[PDB]
Amino acid sequence: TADVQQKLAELERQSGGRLGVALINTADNSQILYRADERFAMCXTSKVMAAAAVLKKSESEPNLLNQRVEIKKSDLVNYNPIAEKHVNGTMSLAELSAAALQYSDNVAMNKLIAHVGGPASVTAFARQLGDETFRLDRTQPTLNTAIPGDPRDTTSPRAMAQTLRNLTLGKALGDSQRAQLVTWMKGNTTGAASIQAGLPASWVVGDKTGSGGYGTTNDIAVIWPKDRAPLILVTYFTQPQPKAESRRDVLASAAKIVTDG
Ligand SMILES: [Cl-]
Repeated sequence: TADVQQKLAELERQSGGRLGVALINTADNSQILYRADERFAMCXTSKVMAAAAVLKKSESEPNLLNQRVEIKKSDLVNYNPIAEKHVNGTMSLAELSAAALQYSDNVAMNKLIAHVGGPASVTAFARQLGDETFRLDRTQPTLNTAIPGDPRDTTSPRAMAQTLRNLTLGKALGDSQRAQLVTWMKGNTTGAASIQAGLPASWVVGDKTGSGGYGTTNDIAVIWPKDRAPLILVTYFTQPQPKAESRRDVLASAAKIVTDG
C-alpha cells in the first residue's frame, strides 16, 4: 500500500540515513519494495552466499564438509569470536560455515572464500543461480568499508531477497544442503535486535546480519509466521558519517512496518 510506503519514508527521514527494503510474501507472490534497486554494501550478509557456494560444492564431493582447515595466528582479522579459540588447531568446513553464519566470524568467512577460489568464484556462483547483481570483490576485513558511492561488495535489496528465497525455499541447493543452510540460519546468535525485534515473539526466523563503516547495519531473513506461508525480508541501512553508530532499531522498525497485518 501507499501507506506502507509513506511509513518507510518517514522512518528513513527520522533515521537520517538511506534505507533499502525488499519483502517477498509467498502467500500471494507479492513484493513490498523501497529503494530495492539501489546498491548497498552487504558486509556480513554476504556470508550466506559464501556458505551456499561451499554447500553446492559438497553436492559432488561427499565429506567436503568434514575437511579440516588449519587456523593460524596469521589468519586472525578484526572479529574472530570462534576462530580465536582454535588457533594452532583445525576446524572443519562445516564448523567454519556455522561460525560464519551464527557468530559472523570473519576468519570463517575468509576460509569459505578461499576454499571455493576467492571472491570472484563466490560471484560466479551467484551468476550461476541467476543473480546478476551481487558482487563480492574483497575478503574480510576490507569488504566492510561501506564507502558511499563505492560499488564494491554490494547488491540490491530486490536481488538479495530473490536469491535468499531460491537458497532457503527454492531449489538452488539439494535437499540435504538446503536443510543444512536453514538449520544454520535458524541458529544465528547475532540477530535478536534486528528483523526479529520487529516481529511477534511466536514467529520463527532464520537470519544473517551485517555491519560496517558509515554506520551500515543490515539483516536478511527467512520468516515463518504463525500459521502463514513464509516470507523473505531484506533490510539494508547506511548513514552519512564515517563513524556513525549502529542502528539495529531501524531494521526492527522496517520489519514491523512491512509485516503489520
Ligand atoms: Cl564521523
